[PDB]
Amino acid sequence: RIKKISIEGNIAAGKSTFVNILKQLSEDWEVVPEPVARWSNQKNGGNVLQMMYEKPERWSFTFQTYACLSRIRAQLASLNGKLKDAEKPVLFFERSVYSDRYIFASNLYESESMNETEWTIYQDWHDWMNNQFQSLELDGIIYLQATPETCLHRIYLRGRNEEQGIPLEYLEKLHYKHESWLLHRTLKTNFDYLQEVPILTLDVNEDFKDKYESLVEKVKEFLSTL
Amino acid sequence: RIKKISIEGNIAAGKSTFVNILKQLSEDWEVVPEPVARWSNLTMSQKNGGNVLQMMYEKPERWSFTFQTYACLSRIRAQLASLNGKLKDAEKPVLFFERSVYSDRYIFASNLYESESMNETEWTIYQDWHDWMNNQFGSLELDGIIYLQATPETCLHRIYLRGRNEEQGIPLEYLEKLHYKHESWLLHRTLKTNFDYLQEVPILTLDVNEDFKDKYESLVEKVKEFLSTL
Ligand SMILES: O=c1ccn([C@@H]2O[C@H](COP(=O)(O)OP(=O)(O)O)[C@@H](O)[C@H]2O)c(=O)[nH]1
Ligand SMILES: O=c1ccn([C@@H]2O[C@H](COP(=O)(O)OP(=O)(O)O)[C@@H](O)[C@H]2O)c(=O)[nH]1
Ligand SMILES: Nc1nc2c(ncn2COCCO)c(=O)[nH]1
Ligand SMILES: Nc1nc2c(ncn2COCCO)c(=O)[nH]1
Repeated sequence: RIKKISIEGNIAAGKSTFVNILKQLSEDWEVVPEPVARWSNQKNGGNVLQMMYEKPERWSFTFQTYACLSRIRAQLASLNGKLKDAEKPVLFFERSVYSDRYIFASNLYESESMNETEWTIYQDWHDWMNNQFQSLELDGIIYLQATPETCLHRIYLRGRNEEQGIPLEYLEKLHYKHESWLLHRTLKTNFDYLQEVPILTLDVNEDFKDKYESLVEKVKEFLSTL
Repeated sequence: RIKKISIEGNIAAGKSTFVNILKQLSEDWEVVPEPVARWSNLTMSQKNGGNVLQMMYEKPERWSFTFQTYACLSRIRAQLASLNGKLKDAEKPVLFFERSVYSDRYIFASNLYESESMNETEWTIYQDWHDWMNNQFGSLELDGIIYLQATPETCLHRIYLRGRNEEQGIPLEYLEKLHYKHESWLLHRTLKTNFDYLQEVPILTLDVNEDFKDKYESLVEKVKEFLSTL
């Protein structure tokens, strides 16, 4: 019954900003915040992130596993309780277990922070988790598209250190992974329904926090197409 | 309708012998062997288990979390497939599980945490991964437990007897630790778990010290005695 739409975007692209604004506009509009963000600054979540920063080749499996499990737990609790009640309920997933795997876990394998066996076991469990703990299927995706330069700027326009603004080439790689997944629909996934799911792309390069009506108009009619 | 019964015991107790004896006796009895015994000797599962088995023997404080999480998932999958994917049919259906999600957690994992092969974060993560899942999925709760009790010396003797290498045995001291953990769970019942039907689950304890390959009738009789009380 409850509508489910994940917000996607590269690091610091403006998802939390967008999702916090989106939730304020309707009592029908509810959100599930991303577990990774806020693990920075429960105890298990602080630890893995720091070690993962300190040494990605040791903790990427452990981290990627606990993050996807945290997201699933979170997304069930606001589904099996929160808002509805509501007349036309929509639940905005701040990121998803698809970008958990096909963006972040995948990048870590590709910079050799997980070896082949970590990454196959991860990819196996992923299926088994999504298949057992089913009704998480998205009806739409909203992609907040931005240039890697904008995100580089926005990481700086936030709070750098502790997190820091990493390489621009690291942002380009996640950019091209986001573009290849959401803009071009070429990434092949085990979850067949994804090819048959609507995507709203949003050029978020221009600043929006005090001027976002045009973005919400696009979101409201995208919602109407569902 | 299916009875779910675990076969537990120290390493080289003869769990795998015993379960392979019980499967030959009754049409209503079936076996779910150790996913982890098929990783000693083409299905990425075996490719992955094969690889995480050796890495673990080569570096336990690097690999304990990954091995333990993988073993438990594989066992959960094997229990789910055997169960609602078998013979029923059957008059008095019984499924023996060779070990359980519970030896995985309170024998092996806990032992690895006590030995610094997992840090606090890992052990805590493992535990809420195990807590969450065996409540979400797990049908696999048990109608009973059978306790095959041997001494660590019989166990080390039998480790030697089996095959060794990539499975191996070595320390008599380690077997002693595991042997002690099984008593607290299954014989004194002082080991309190995160599962409260388990403080109260019926437990059959079979002394398997003396070889039972050619003399198993009295043990099988007790099992039968035990099942028809469940
Ligand atoms: O239109 C925008 C969107 C974001 N930001 C800033 O960029 C930083 C990162 O944005 P956010 O946390 O929302 O990014 P996320 O990682 O959640 O996508 C924050 O300081 C925002 O204030 C901005 O100045 N204008
Ligand atoms: O009554 C017995 C039971 C066990 N074995 C041998 O003990 C070894 C270890 O047994 P198993 O692998 O079944 O022990 P498990 O790990 O399954 O408890 C094997 O080589 C068995 O053939 C034996 O000689 N006599
Ligand atoms: N959303 C998300 N972020 C991750 C993951 N792994 C590492 N990060 C880094 O998060 C900080 C930037 O979003 C993951 O699996 N999901
Ligand atoms: N059956 C089983 N064997 C394990 C496990 N972990 C390691 N091994 C292999 O045995 C050596 C440690 O006792 C486990 O969780 N289950």
